[PDB]
Amino acid sequence: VPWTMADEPAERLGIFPVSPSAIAGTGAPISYVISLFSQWRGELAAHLLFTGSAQHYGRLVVCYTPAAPQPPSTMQEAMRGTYTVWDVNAASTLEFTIPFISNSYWKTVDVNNPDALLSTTGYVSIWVQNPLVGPHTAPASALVQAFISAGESFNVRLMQNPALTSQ
Amino acid sequence: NNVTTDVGANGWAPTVSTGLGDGPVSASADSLPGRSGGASSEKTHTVSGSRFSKWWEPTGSTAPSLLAYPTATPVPLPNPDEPSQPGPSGDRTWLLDTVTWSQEFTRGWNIAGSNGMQWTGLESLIFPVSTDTNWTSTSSPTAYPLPFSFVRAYPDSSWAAMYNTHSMWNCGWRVQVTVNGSQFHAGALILYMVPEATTHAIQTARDNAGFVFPYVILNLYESNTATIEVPYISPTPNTSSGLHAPWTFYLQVLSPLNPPPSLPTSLSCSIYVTPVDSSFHGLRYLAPQ
Amino acid sequence: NNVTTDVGANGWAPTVSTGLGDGPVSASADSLPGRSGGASSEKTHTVSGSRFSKWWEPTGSTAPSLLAYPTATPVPLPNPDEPSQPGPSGDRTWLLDTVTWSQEFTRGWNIAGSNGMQWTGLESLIFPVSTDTNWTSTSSPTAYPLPFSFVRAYPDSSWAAMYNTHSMWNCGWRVQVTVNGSQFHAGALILYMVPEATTHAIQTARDNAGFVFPYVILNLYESNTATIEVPYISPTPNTSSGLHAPWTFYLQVLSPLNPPPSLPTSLSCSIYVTPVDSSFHGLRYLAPQ
Repeated sequence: VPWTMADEPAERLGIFPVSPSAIAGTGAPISYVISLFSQWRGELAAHLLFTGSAQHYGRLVVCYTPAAPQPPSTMQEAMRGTYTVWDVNAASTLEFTIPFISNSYWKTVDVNNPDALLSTTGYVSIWVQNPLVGPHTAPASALVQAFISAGESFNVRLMQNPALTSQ
Repeated sequence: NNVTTDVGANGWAPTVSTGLGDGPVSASADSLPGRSGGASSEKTHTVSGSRFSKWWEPTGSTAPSLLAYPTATPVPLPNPDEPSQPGPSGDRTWLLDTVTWSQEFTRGWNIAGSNGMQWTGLESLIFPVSTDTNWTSTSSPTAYPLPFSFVRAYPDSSWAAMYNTHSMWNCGWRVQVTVNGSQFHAGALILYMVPEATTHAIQTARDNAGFVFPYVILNLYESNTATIEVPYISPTPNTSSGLHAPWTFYLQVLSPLNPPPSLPTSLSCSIYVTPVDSSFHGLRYLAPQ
Repeated sequence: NNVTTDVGANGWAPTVSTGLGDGPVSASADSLPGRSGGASSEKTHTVSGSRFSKWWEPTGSTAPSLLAYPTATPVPLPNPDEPSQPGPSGDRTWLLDTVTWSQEFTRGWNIAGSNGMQWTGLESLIFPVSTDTNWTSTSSPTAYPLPFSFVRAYPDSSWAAMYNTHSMWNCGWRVQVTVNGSQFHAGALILYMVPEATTHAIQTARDNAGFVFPYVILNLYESNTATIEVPYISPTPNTSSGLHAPWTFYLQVLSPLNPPPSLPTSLSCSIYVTPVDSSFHGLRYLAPQ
């Protein structure tokens, strides 16, 4: 996810649903383990690594909203869920926990029906809280590398044909 | 005996599941830690009591007025968040609707008013359920789907406030109806609570076997009111908001109203609704029904 | 000595109030039974421990981040009803407003955005406060009256839900503001919490003696954020909904923004609001602000 000094407040930088349409096709190692099986549960650990300069300052709010018919459209609407305002100039990486605020005990890994009640837990999105600032002759942009891996309570069961026939 | 089949019995360790012989496989109870919910009335939710190494690390009605089923035992919840409770502002007896009961209505005639919905199971429900075409029909309404009818009747209540703000809910329901007739009036109404109302279920509730469902009769011979309460039900420990109606109320006629001559040919009825022990999980933005 | 006057001292039984001599009369503390409220943070409201016969019967900021005043002791309430609490859905940190801070602003310039209100004490407030003419003015807004600005910003929150349904409320307030500037930026903002904001009180908050009020300074030399919290205040133990603003937030400029050359001439600010320990009494119909 890129982030420039021209980006104003309440600007969306990224958003993805927590459903087998996204979490199973990120390219991360966890996405391969999820696609092997039919059901999953537990927390997901997100790590946003700030690969900018040591002179840059600003804030990016990371929001997790549970399941709903429509995703959040604005920043303040997304901030009504579980969020964390992350100041980039502290430690390099942000440790954002995606809680398993789920309807049932297990979520199905079906790519054909990702928006089902028993499939998706919600959306996770990145918005610009405070604009990126820094001294003159500093880089006008800063990349943020978003990692995803399994939490300490993450589980999977019921094996399925891998590869998938998707689309 | 022990019938000639094999229900389980089960096995383990290599008894009923070895490389020499097999019986039918059975699933075991999942022992989970978490917050105690699911079963209404007995909520009292509290904390409970990775386990693998990594490669990189070193008779009946209208007798009394009791719950149609007894309250069940709580279960550990999958979600870790603490619930939001409306309390006395939410869990209270609300005036759901006021409807008329005329003598023209025959056996098995479902009665519902302005806040009610026409639901015989055959109506094509346009999503979301808050669409006006669902509630306004060419014929008279018949059912009171919970919580859909309750939230529509009072959209500004604290219960509906959390209902439109949380993805899942959990509560019981109590319905009461008051019908005042003089000692010269005769007739009987049945207060049905139908679980997962569908085409076949609603039509069998009109018929003779409908008394398998939770019921109380409002007989004008002795009663002026009848109360019925049901605990929470669902395939999941918490019901999805705006997308699932576990209970539906049906006020149908057993014995047609038989009023005395020279008096009005109809009596007024007042339907009440009471959510019992409400909890809401998963707070996020406002998404109404 | 004991000055030459007489503060009390008091009297009783026939000492300082007899038919031979008098001193100034004094009022005693009223010892009342009831539910313990008034003082936020320390709510813990519980039961407490006719008495006449009838004729017919036989250094300072921006150092740390602590409460501007210490929390006071609870008092017995006059009303007997049990309060309704929004809990974590209500008591939480909300994004109140996002506003710009340009270098053109001078000493004592009150900054407020779309959710803010123009309130210098001279504006003619048309009742009720929810009237659009109060919030939309020819000039820029200046204040954030609590809870008026908070309820307007989020009219669908559980806090505002009970606020429009109960006649009286009781909670503290915590305001935080984040302003990110590079190490090359300079300037200072003051986060004021003004009690009972009126014409003279708001203008003295702009001046040199304003630091008598609760304050924290957001100096760009060291800080990117500054937090300030205040407990509940009022002439009554519970504040009337829609008709009284105990606290008002003011983000004014001490030292004008002094940005480095060839950079933007303004920085963005994000104002947060947090109701602390909320209770609502006297449930009735919906009456918004």
